[PDB]
Amino acid sequence: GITKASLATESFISAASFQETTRVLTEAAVAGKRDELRGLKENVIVGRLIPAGTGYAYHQDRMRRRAAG
Amino acid sequence: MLNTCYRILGLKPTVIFADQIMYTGFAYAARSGASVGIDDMVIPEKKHEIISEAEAEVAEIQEQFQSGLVTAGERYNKVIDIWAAANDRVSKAMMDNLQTETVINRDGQEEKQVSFNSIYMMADSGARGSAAQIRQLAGMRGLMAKPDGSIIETPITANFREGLNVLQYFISTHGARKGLADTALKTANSGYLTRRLVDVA
Amino acid sequence: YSYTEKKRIRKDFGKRPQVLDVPYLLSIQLDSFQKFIEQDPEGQYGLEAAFRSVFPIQSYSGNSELQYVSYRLGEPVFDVQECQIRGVTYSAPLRVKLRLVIYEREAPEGTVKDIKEQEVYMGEIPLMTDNGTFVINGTERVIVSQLHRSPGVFFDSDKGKTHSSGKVLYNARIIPYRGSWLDFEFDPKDNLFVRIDRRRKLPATIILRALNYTTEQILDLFFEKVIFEIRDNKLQMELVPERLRGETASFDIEANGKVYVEKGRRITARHIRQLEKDDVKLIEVPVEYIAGKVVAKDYIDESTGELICAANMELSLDLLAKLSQSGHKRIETLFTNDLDHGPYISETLRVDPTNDRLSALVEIYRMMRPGEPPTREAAESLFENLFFSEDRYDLSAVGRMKFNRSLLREEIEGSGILSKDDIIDVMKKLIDIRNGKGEVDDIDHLGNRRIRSVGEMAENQFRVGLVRVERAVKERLSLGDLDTLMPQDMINAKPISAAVKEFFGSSQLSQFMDQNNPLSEITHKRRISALGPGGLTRERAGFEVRDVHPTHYGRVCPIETPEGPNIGLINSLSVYAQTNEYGFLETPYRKVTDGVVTDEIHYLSAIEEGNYVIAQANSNLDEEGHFVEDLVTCRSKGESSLFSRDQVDYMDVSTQQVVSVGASLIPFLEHDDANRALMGANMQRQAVPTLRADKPLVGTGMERAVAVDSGVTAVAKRGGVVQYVDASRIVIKVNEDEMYPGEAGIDIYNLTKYTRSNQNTCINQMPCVSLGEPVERGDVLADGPSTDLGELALGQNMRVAFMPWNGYNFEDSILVSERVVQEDRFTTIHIQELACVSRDTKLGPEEITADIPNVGEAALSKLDESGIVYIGAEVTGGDILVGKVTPKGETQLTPEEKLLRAIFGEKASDVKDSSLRVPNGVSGTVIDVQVFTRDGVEKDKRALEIEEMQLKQAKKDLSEELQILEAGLFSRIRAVLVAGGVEAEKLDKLPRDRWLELGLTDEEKQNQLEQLAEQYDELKHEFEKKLEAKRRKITQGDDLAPGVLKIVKVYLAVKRRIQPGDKMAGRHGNKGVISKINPIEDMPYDENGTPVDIVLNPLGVPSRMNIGQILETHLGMAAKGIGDKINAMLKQQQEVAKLREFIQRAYDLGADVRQKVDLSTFSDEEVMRLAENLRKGMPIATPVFDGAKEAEIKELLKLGDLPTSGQIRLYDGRTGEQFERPVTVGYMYMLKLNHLVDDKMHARSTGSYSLVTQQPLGGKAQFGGQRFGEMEVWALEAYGAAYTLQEMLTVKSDDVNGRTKMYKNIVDGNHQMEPGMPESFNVLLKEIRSLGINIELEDE
Amino acid sequence: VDALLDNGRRGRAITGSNKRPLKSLADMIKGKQGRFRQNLLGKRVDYSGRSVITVGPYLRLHQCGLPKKMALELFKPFIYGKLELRGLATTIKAAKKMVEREEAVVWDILDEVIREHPVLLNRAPTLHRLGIQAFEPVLIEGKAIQLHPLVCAAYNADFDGDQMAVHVPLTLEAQLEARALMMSTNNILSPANGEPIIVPSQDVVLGLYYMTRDCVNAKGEGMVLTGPKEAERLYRSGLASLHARVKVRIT
Amino acid sequence: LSILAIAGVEPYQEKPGEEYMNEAQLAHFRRILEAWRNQLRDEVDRTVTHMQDEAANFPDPVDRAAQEEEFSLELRNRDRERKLIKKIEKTLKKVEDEDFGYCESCGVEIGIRRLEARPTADLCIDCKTLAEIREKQMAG
Ligand SMILES: Nc1nc2c(ncn2[C@@H]2O[C@H](COP(=O)(O)OP(=O)(O)O)[C@@H](OP(=O)(O)OP(=O)(O)O)[C@H]2O)c(=O)[nH]1
Ligand SMILES: [Mg+2]
Ligand SMILES: [Zn+2]
Repeated sequence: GITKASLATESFISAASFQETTRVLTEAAVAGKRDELRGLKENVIVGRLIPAGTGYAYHQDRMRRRAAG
Repeated sequence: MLNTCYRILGLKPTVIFADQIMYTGFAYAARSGASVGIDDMVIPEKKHEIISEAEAEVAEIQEQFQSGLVTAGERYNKVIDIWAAANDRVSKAMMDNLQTETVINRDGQEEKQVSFNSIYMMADSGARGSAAQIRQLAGMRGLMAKPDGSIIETPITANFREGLNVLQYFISTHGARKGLADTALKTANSGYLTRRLVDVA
Repeated sequence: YSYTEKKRIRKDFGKRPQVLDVPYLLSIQLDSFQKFIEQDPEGQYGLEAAFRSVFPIQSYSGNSELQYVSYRLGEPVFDVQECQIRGVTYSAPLRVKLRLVIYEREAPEGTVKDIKEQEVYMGEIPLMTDNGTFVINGTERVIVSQLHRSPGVFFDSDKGKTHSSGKVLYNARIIPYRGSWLDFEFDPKDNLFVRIDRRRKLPATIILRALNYTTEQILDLFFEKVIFEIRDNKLQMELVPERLRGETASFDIEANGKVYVEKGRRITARHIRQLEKDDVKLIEVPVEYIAGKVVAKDYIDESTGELICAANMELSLDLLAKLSQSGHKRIETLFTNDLDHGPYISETLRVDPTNDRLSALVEIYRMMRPGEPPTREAAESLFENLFFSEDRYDLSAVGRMKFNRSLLREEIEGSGILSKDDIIDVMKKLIDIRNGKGEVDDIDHLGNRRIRSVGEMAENQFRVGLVRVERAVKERLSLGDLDTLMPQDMINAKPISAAVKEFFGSSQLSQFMDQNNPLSEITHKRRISALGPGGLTRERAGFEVRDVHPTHYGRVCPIETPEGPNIGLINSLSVYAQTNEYGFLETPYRKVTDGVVTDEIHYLSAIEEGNYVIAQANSNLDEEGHFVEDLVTCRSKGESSLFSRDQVDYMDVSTQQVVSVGASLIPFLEHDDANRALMGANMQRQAVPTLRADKPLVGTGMERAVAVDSGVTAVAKRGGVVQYVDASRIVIKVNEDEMYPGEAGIDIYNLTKYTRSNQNTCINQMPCVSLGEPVERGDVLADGPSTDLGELALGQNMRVAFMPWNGYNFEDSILVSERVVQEDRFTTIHIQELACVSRDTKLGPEEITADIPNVGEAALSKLDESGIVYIGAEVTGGDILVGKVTPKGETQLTPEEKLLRAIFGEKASDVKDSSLRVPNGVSGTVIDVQVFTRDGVEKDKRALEIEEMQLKQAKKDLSEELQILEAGLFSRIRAVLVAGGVEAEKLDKLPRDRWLELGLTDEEKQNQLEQLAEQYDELKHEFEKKLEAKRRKITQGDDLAPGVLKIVKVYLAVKRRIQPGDKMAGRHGNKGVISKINPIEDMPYDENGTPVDIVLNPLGVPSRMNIGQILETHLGMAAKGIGDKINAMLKQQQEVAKLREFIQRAYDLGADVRQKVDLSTFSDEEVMRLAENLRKGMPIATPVFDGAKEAEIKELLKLGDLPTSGQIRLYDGRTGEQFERPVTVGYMYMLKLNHLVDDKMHARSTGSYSLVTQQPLGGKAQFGGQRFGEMEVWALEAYGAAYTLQEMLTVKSDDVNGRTKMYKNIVDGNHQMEPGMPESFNVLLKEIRSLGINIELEDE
Repeated sequence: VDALLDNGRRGRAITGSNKRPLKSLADMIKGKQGRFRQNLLGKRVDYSGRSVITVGPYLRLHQCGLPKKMALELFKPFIYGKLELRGLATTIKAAKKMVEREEAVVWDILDEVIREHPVLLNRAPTLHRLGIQAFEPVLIEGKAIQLHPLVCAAYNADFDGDQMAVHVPLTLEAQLEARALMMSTNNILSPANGEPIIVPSQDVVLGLYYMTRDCVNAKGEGMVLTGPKEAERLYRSGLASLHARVKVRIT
Repeated sequence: LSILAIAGVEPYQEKPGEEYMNEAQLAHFRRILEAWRNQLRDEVDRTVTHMQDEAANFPDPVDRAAQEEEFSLELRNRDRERKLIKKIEKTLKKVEDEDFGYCESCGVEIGIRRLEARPTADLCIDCKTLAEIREKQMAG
């Protein structure tokens, strides 16, 4: 269901926006989770170029610089 | 019309076209002097007749209730139907009178065409108001329902060009307030639904 | 006909006679408060009542008792006017007599000594104005009457949604006026439960055990006994011939030597008629029928003395044998029938973990306060205090009434707390409804909703004030020494005065008076709210209570309710409504005895009204007052139908009584869609008062009632003649009849002049009479704001014509001719109060000196030597009103500033510039300056000039009183001397002061001269003291806050015209925002050349079914027609005859009305004055449901010489050519609401930033930027707007570093952004990192 | 410690002398709903403002009527720049004093920085991407916003006193972003269903309807005219009725 | 009654020796029931076309509540008509099954003239009235 599907998100930063914040962080802090941004919500939080539209150019061009040399 | 302009000439010409439509439509609308006065809201000549007929129809179902031909719960929904019908008769009565009855002549004898009555031009074009709302200005305005939801078995027989009386207005009250109450929440319901949807997309 | 009616008479259509004229509209507020504060020599609610509850207070059984004597209310410290300017609350000191008695140890009920301490002071308690408002800090506030659930017991449902089984449930609730709630509720298993408040559920029978009822008495109380006899061997049974109804035969059932029914045949009307008529008392039975029955009382074995069976234990065929061999002849059993008398209480006992009294009393204590150990003294006292203590519990009288009422008792009053019987009787009645006998109540019915208002609600705040002082008094009475402490040492002031200041200061029911409008005030003071203390919450209920209930008819308005998040949670009081003796809502009706309709009126509460059959408002009765028709439309028990001529018991008083004051002011309302009607009376109160008080051409008749009862106007106390008329004051020389015997004199009304409202509008009174005019008692003496000639004029009507005008009325936008703004007529005057504070900071004191660093003389011109701006100076944005400087030493400037100071030689000051300057964009004239200075700081130059001027002014005012009052008093002395000694010329040669000596021969005329002497010498001295206090109040040190030295309050009078953006609307819910202001050259004009003021869009009318606005426009048009007729004849100077002939014709019109008119009015001097007031137009009245009808309207267009169409032809002012088709023109009364553009319009480039979050924030009234919430961000995400978004929540707001790097780039002419990271997230990183969470930024 | 981290998962330690419970670390992140900072609203924003909206049928669809007073305060850093670029100000501190004085010279400068510099208009409940649209600003004497009537449909704006907010695209990117994505003329089709959302609303259709309509007999009946050009000539001068049956040459 | 009008049917008339429920009588109620059913089907079908036009045009915030009010009345009624059609269909099953004309509680026969007013009647006046009484007591 739409409401349940959204509840599962890879980025832990996104979840603490609209889910219950206390639970999200705890579950994530023990796991040692690494958030790579990639999604929209989190990039707005941290205030950089949205990884779509005009920003897609930048994020794409920078994502490839990663896992490389 | 605007649509076809897009799919044939492209973005730019459609845009500037749409400007011309607005500028001109406003200008000639002003020249037209369309307005609205009391005499614009033409009541059907048959209205008072139609009521007394369906009003006597209730007098049939009444005779049967007191004489036990029909049962009590039954009788409520019987009368409510013969009223609900008469309203559809009154509605398409004024709509036949209002629509075409400007009867005018060209050199020869007689002819009739779509009316040029002010309040009509508005609805047929689609500028504002609909036969639903018009039905409340000239014809009677429907049946209302008490807070229950159970639509009341003696409709609003008056319209807005006439007065309403004490009771008729008081009955009209419920639907208005629930109307406001609902759309206050029907605003919230949209808002919550769209919110859930972007979270998953 | 009266005196200010003779001036201008509204032509009234409408046939139904007014039988009862509108009572005082402020009845509710004024009445309720008067009961609370008043000596009542008995218990009825008041300060006396509250006292008598807590008092007498007695120390901890130490036989040291403090009892309550009586109380007094000190005089107001400042009166209303005084208190307002300065900013104190309008309060009176409360002095209460207290008696401290001491009993010897152990003196047999008698005293060692008692000190009868005179009236200790316990704070000042606020007072209500003449017009039903309070003053809290020089600011008028209103206390909204409240709507809450009536005290008592109410049985409710909760059908359906419960458990998804259907079943329904039934619950009873005992809601007392003060003390804990007692809830009784069922469950699916049909187990009875109780919970106090909303706490933990508990098995219901536990409370019976707490009242010292054991199991046997519980069975005995709620159930019957079925007596089983063992006669011979094996079982007989006592049979009640009724018990067998609703059941089938259990065996071969026979008696009286004849088998009536055999096994398997249900016992019906045949069998019960047989049993009842044949009188079957005893029958023999098998030993197996008691296999299921439950034994009633306790039965033990007579020999071994052991327990055979405990009460409420089910027997078996074997259990009987154990108590049969023990010699038991009786076994009492329960009668159990799951249709009639259900085995409910039996099952409950099996779920009860308790058994005795202390067992339950513990289980109650541990439920209320779990976690801590129970004690013997704790559980008994706690429970005895819950529902049985006079102090901690009370149902009141209303609670006791509905209690006895709902339970079918006879007594209407009794205990104020619950008794052992009361609780049991309730449990009994609750069971009955579940059995099918009886129906449940509903919360919504206005007989179970009660109205409280200020007088009552204040009582509770004093009571809580005392209960928290009572602990303190009891505490002191513990240790107190002999005759050293007295009943003042213990009672503190702060505890009493705080508990009352809390309410009137900040409360959901104490709010800033909605005061832009005499209607706004009167509609506020008559207002209800179901919110706040003791009522529902917006998030709780729940549409049932919000919706309009049938019982609202004639009590609550159906249409005047707010349009927001709480619709129907407010409502407004209906016109004729009044509050029941018991505090319910009643409405007036007419007693129909047999077939005649009487005029004796009865007030019927919501419960009372349902029973009777009430006729309708619009009903035709003639001659003696018989109903004309044999059948009349009426409403009786919640529904409406046709009724017989002689069945109606009552009839509606008026056609109006269903609406509110707001709703009744809409003309042709009947013709307006209900939805738009709400907005009409909703926006009408938001009408800002106009420059020139107009008057509605199209009226309803109510405007006079609203103007007078609202305070804004000045209403004559006593009838008389005008001696002196000034723009300042008005003196009325009183008639002989109304004038009191002594002190004689004249009534002198001091007028309210130009002053700030709650919503920054201006409230100004003006004289409406001329020199030497006759006025009678209860006449209109002076108009308020937005009132004319005694009528309520919330706006100004103008010539309006419906037609598209090149789109400048596209939606509901409005297109206005320049002639309107030129006529300055919708121009509107606003008054803001701006203040400057001299504080004390750690660095030093602030000075109000006119020496301001780095400003030119251009600034210091409007400021006097002392530092205050002059009165009368027309000032604009940026100009300094009050020069002020704050201590800021050692600035620590930088090189280039230092070099700059050295190049141009400025002595870099050790003081900051803090002066109060005029807010950007707003501009007006200074009309008054007040200065409040700390007690003991020297009044500066201007302050002393001011406080000297207030002194010189105050002396002139008081003496003017005496001069006018003397001559008024001396003039009466002259007349009583003439009755038996009249020396007209001889008397007034000698000095008038030398009159008091003259006596009179043996007669009452000698005692009359004596009366004026007494009251003369009192005028001499009362003058003296009124002058003294006035003088002391000016010079006395004005007390301020801590840290603040002195304050300058400047009052500005800004005159705002009207411009695109202002919201305006007619009374029919037609909103619109003025869009362009057109030249008169461009306006649509008619063949007479007269332009039109407003051009409205015809599209707004069909959709929004407000058809009255059209009717208003037409009737208004005809009303202006009569104006143009009289105006022509008045300019022709035709003479009284032709004029009066025409006026007489106007006021009749068609036949059947209620109006009546001349020629009685004195055929000259009076007839001519009227004509003038009509040439502007003839005021007409369309009552709410009694309105005018088209024929009468069309008929008045004929007299006005205007087409019946209501439409004329117009010509476009630009092209000059004709407009095809006729357009409607007419006059529509229109309001300008205070969503005026130059209040809404805000803008900010770079401004102040919030400390916690570096985020644009309104600090200097350069307001915060717009909030760019979640939804506005999704907007940018749907476009590709990646950069537009970054900049939006980076440099434009949160990025402390980016914003300046950007701003510098902007002026450098480089459009870039150097974003970096928002501080909002930087703090989250810190906020998270300060929890146990290690949050880092990885990688690169 | 527990009351410090997340108060409420105990007995609710209260703040000193104050009945209200004290806000903990967890409560400083948590809220309704989630992170307050990211929840609506949503962060206030520089270079912005609002007021009541009105009409202005004289606009082309790609522009809008922006109060003189507002545009002055909004573009304040831009004016300070352009003022000293052309040399009208010695230094920024002088430029500040110039626009404060409202010297008449500045109005002509403001129109420079205004020309090709879009602004964003946004109305109350932002429902679809058309809830924000970009227009070219035209200076207005008055304190109201002028809103092109055809976009009113998309906004579900009437004129019963509704107010709108403005936002200035600062960066060069934001101008070109607002011009190629958010500009009025680039979004005339609803993204929900390919049909035009910039359909003529009400007043404007009542106009065209009455115009292209016919009655049985009126001025001009049956005559013939060379073309549309001279058909207007016939009407504007009162020779022909707007609605009369007529053959004309058209191309 | 416009119900009897919708079909080209006239009130029946039991003749002297006419047997109770015969072929001609069930043919009589079938025409009325189908015509009544056909009329109801047109009401649910028409209504929707107006309903689809209003929902497409967006009302002004002010007239949303006034427009909605007329929509709610229509909606509630329609569900009753759906119930009515389901009751008619249920009554139409009684004709085909040859069990029309009698009381459902007791075997008593329901009047002929009584059935012409409301052909969907299921009980006689005695059982029907008693049922309504139980209702007010078992409900409230
Ligand atoms: N307005 C209307 N209703 C009809 C009509 N025909 C059938 N109904 C619905 O059927 C129900 C009543 O018919 P029955 O099921 O036979 O039960 P009843 O007659 O013994 O009350 C009601 O349901 P209900 O609406 O859910 O409850 P209620 O109306 O009894 O309160 C009623 O509204 C009709 O022609 N008009
Ligand atoms: Mg709006
Ligand atoms: Zn039967």
